[PDB]
Formats: sequence, C-alpha cells, structure tokens
Amino acid sequence: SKDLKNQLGHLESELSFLSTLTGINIRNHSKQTEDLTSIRKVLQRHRLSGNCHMVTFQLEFQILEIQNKERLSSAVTDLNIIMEPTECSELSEFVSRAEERKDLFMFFRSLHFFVEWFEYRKRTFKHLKEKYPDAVYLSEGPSSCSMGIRSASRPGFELVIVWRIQIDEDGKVFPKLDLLTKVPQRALELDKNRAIETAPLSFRTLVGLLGIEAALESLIKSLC
Amino acid sequence: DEFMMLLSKVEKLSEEIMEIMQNLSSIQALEGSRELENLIGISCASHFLKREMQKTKELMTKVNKQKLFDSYEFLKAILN
Amino acid sequence: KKRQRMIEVQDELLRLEPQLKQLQTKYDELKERKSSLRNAAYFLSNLKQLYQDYSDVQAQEPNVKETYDSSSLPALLFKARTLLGAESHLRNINHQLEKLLDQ
Amino acid sequence: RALKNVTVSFRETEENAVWIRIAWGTQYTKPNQYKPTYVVYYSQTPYAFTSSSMLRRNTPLLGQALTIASKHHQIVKMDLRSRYLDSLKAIVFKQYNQTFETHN
Amino acid sequence: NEQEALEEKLENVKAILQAYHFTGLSGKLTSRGVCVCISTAFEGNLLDSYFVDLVIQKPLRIHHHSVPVFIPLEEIAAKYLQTNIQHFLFSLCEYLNAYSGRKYQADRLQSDFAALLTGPLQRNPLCNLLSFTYKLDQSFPFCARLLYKDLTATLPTDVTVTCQGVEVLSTSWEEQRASHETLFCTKPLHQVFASFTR
Amino acid sequence: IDKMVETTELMTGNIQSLKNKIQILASEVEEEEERVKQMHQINLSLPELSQKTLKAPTLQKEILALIPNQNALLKDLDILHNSSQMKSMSTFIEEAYKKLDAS
Repeated sequence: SKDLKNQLGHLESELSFLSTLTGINIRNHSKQTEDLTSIRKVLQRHRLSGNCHMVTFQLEFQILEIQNKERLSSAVTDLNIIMEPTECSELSEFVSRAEERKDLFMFFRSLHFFVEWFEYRKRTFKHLKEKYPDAVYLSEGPSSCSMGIRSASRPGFELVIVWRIQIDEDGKVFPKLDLLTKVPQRALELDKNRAIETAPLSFRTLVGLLGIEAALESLIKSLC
Repeated sequence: DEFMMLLSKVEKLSEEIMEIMQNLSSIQALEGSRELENLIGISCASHFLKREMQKTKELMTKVNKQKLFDSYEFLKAILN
Repeated sequence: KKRQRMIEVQDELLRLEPQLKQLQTKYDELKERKSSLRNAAYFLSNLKQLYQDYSDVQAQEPNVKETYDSSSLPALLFKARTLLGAESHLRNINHQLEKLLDQ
Repeated sequence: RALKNVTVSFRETEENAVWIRIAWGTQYTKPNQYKPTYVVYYSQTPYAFTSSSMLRRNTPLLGQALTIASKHHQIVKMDLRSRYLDSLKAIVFKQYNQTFETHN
Repeated sequence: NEQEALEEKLENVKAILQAYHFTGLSGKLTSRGVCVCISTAFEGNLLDSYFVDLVIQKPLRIHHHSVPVFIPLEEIAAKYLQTNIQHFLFSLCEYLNAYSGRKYQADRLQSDFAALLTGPLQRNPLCNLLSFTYKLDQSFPFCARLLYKDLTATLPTDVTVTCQGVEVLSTSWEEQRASHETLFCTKPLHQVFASFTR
Repeated sequence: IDKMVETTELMTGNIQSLKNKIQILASEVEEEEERVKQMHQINLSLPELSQKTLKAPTLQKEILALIPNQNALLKDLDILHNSSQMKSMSTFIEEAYKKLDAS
C-alpha cells in the first residue's frame, strides 16, 4: 500500500504543478449523462467550480455529442456561469456576452488576461504609493480604478489619473490611461503660457515615450 | 469606543443625506441614459441606502463582540 | 552572355531593396522620437513652472474659498463617484464580512 | 522575359500544394518536351521540392523565379536528396514522430 | 478500509484532471518534461486539438509538436519562450483558435450554400484572404474580397464588394452593396448568408 | 538590362543619401535627449501600451462632449463637496478600506 501512497503523492504534485503553471485552480467536478438515441445521440451535463487568483467562479453547462458513422460532432448547446457579486460590472457584461456566444475557451482566456492586467494595476499603485507616502492620495484603494496626486500643504491644486480595463466585443483586453485636472481658476489667470489645456495629448505622448511608471515618477517629481 | 459614536451620529445624519440628494434636480437628471453611467462604472442609484446602511451596523457589532479583527527559475521553483 | 548579366543585375536589385526598406523605416521613428521628446520636455517644464508660481499665492491668501470652472468639473464629478458609489462600496464590504462569519 | 520560348503548366493540388511542369527553351530553340522539370511548392511555407533532371543549366533562374513569385529575399539548397518524396516531406516538416503522452 | 479511501482519492484526482481538460489547455509530466495540449473551438463547436512537447533543462527546447508549419511558431517561440512561458502558451492558443475559426467559417459556407455561389471561392492555407462571386435570387451579380490583416481575429479588417456584369441602374443596388460591406466586416461569414437568404 | 541598371543606380544613390541623412539625425537626437535627461531620471518592467490605447479618443473630450448646460449643474456639486457630511462619510469609507487592506 506504500506504493499506492507514492502514486497519490505523485498525482498531487503533478496537479499542483499544472494548476500553478496555467493559473487555473479547478475544484470538484460532477458529470451527469442521459442517453437520448434515435446514428447515436448522447447528451451530457457538466458542473465544475474553481478560481483564478483573486477571481472565483462556478459554471454549469451541457454538450450534445451527435455520434455518427464518420464524425463525432459535439456542440455546447447550453452554458451557464455565475459570478460572485463584485462591483466589476464590465466583467459581468462580458460574462453576459460570452454566455450568449456559448464559448468556453474564450471566456477563460479573457478572464486570465483581465485578472493579469488587474494585478499589474494593483501592484503598480501599491508600489508607487509606498515609494512616496507624501505625494499620493489613494482615495478609493489599490485594487480600484483611479489615483490622486496632491500636495499635503495645499489641497487647491490636484490632478487625477484614471486607469481602466476594457473588454472588447471580439474578446481581447486592452487598458487605457487618461487624466483630469482639478485646477482653480486663479492658476489659470495666473500663467499666460497655459499649456495645461493640452495636458491629455501631451501626457499620452509622454507615457508612450518611455513607459508608465517613468512618466508618473517624472510628473510627481515635477509637482513636488 | 470612538468607532461606535461616529456610526451613531451618521445614522441620525443619514436622513439629511437623502434629502439633499432628492432636493437637487440635477442628481435625478443623471439617470435616464446609460451612456454616462458606463463611465461611472455601473450606474447612479441611491434608493435603498437606508436599508443597506442599517444592516452594516449589527454585523459590525458582531465583528466587534466576536473579535473578527525568468521562466526556468519559475518552472523549477514549483516542480520541487 | 547578356542573359547572365540580366540574372546578376536582378540579384543585385533583389538584395538592395531590403536595405532601403529598413533604413527609411528607422529614420521614420527616429524623427518622431526627437519631436515627441522635445514636446514632452517643453510640457513638463511649463507645468513645473506653473505649479511653482502657484505655490506662493495660496500661501499669501490661505483663507480664500477657491472655486473651480468647467475644466475641473470632470475631476469634481469623478471625486463625487465615492459619494454615489458608497452603496456599492457598502455591499462589497458586507459581502467580504460574512465571508469571515462563514469561516 | 529571361528566356523566350518556355512552356509552364500548373495543377492546383489538394492539401495546399502546387505542381508545376516546365519545358526549357531559349530564344533560338523550341522547348524540349522530353526533359521537363517538376517542382512542388507548398504555399505559405518556405519549402519547395524540385526534380533534378536538367535544372543544372538554369538553376539560378528558377531560384529567382521562385523567390520573386512568393515574395522572399533569399534562397538556399538543402543538402538532402531522396527518391521518396513523402519521406522527404515528413523529415522536412519534422512530423515523423506523432506520439504524445496525454491522460484522456 | 484504507484501500477504499485510497481508491476514492485516485478516482477523485483522475476525474479532476479530465475535467481540467475543459479549460482549453492541459499538460502531463513526462521524463523529459511537459507535453501540452491546445484545444480549439468556434461558436461552441469543438474542433481539432494540437500538442507541443517541451524540454525543461536550460535552455528550454521543443522536442516535437503537431502545430502546422504555416502558423508562425518560430517567431513566438523565439520571442516568448525563454521568459514568461505561460504568456507564450496563451499567445499560441490565440493564434490557433483564430485559424480554426476562420477555416470553419469558410468550409461551412462551401458545404452549405453551394446554390448561391457561381464558382468555387479562392482561399489560402492560412485562411486570411477570401474572394468569391455570389448571386442571390432579382439577380444581383456581386464579387467580394475579404482581407484578415490580423491573424488573432476571425473577422476581416478590409472588405470590398463591387457590382460586375452590369452598370448600376438603381440606388437599390448601391444600398445593397453598402449593406453587404457593413455586414461582412461586422458579422460572421456564414451567418450573413443565411440572414439575407431568408 | 539597361532599364534595370538605371533603376539600381538610382536606388543605390538614394540609399547612400538616406544613409548619411540618418547618420546626421542619429547624431542630432543625442544631445537633445541628454539635455532632457538633466532634470529627469534615466529610468516592474511593464510592457508598453499599444498604439490603440495612445490614439484612442481622450477621456476629457468625450466627458465635455456628452454633457449639455454644465454651469448650473456644476454649481450645486460644489456645495455638495462643501458639505461636511460628505467628507465625513468618505473618510469613514476610506478608513474602513484601510481596515481591510492591512489584514
């Protein structure tokens, strides 16, 4: 029976290695089948749960395997996935679209890319916050959308930077970086050169020039 | 100690929050088209705030009383 | 004899084309790099000067109730998100909280 | 344009291949139908298989034609010759080993 | 006793792995290393699957595989193989799914709607350039040219259809061809045909 | 043969001209980038965002676009921010968030 324990250990190690390699941790799975035959037609109903890093999911679907003499065609006739109720509404509407399309692989790929970009955004915010406690006001949180950069001595001048993650109709994921300026008028009548109205385009050129963190570091040093 | 008293005062002050929310017409003008509500992220809606906030209170007390407060190197790292 | 000359001049042209193709491209991003770099330097200098200039008038008059115009309106409404999104924040906090209770 | 008199044929084959037959001639001779050249070109891929009968005289010309028609800059001859075109194909596309260990 | 629980654990993990096969990509551990499997499906229709065999010793190599030649594995391998292996796997998954979907669209159109098409459509192994001439039953002779400039997408980027065989005599033809240009770029290929047939 | 040799001569002349032009431009960009490096530092290796993001429509332009008749509406949100209750509840939400991230 010791050898049997050896196979159990080997299988557990292989499962852990594969799960950490792909990034999907799969929980229990249940299959219930019903044979509805007229050329043979077989139907299966599946149920499995799991999670991917922060995100957790549980989904139920069924496939119709139309066996015949020369082809084995199986189509996912019905899909149904349910999400934990977070505020991430864009993920929910992507869930709705994928449910309408009835595609399973695309859902997993898009979920991976989404959570991956989310992890980058959160870690970048946390790192730049811990770098400069004195010039960063993380109003809503590191795992949230926007950022606030302000001076402690004076709250009049402040610029807000927004980081958003968007899922396209086709399925691919892409972020976008913009900013807004909370500026009192007194500064506007103060300086005549007045290039802050061009701030969006110039900021985007700067961030595309040499990177994201570099541009933010330069801006925060300039503000200080 | 100080955490509860700030909770107590906002309970008596929350009623005024809905009044100023409903007195101003432009807040109600925000709803109606979903296109701006996409930018805010979900939607603008303040209807069951009173019901939701009071639920937080007793469960907060339960928290208080029950005291609820490279590839190769990566690949070889988990293989062991 | 002439056929061989035709073949070898064709080889010459076929080899020469990629080099021009690469060089033109390289110049194309180099010039844009220079222009964008100069623009970014100008913008950063101007914004730093503007903030340094403003860093004195507020100290001179700290008791003035600063107003804002339509330019700062997007920032103001984005700050108002925490006010209106407070309900969603509350539900998120709760849904986190019964997770501890269930454990 | 390089030669004057030449006959070339095409037979679009299934499974993404092309068969070409070429009868060689020049300005002052009619094409020789006894000694043709066959080439099998797999589109979208860098490989083409040719038969060595009389191609020694016009090898650079056929090389240029192939590299121009398919939009490629350079061409070289692999030192691998055989009489079994399918074995050559399996080796060149390296698909002679098709056993994969899976648990399903 | 112990044997029953041990058999339960074995069947549990075996069920978990075959279930884990449904995520899209799965792997098994061998002596040399891992053997990965890539699954391809379009619109819920399961399709072919592809294998790649990896060697773990530094530097990572590829022993043998079954991805087709005309797909660019070499560029992706050179660019992402040595670092961030999982992103390499996901990029390969995208490249394979897009190709399978495009080929499925073309083949299903050919199989189903042979009535409307006049001649066989033009197509290439990688399936990124389609051209066909279709007549719908008044009779409107139209010829189209679809270009998929992006190899990770299943919809053409540049599409053009022109009326040939007769000079335009009614604005109806012009609005029809404009609608066709929008439809081909927006919607899947085989669905649009079934749409305007009915 | 004459046509091809004329073409190849023209092309190699163009290649040489582009070569010395790009050499001059590459020399030129260096002092400017060094000068801009005077106040800014030389340097989580995040991949650069695609040009689709950079050339996407700006947020501020669309924000100004979708909204008519701002002034009266934005006047009231200033008073809303002036409300101390909003600041108190926002600070409570923020400190509650810190009660979750530190765990």
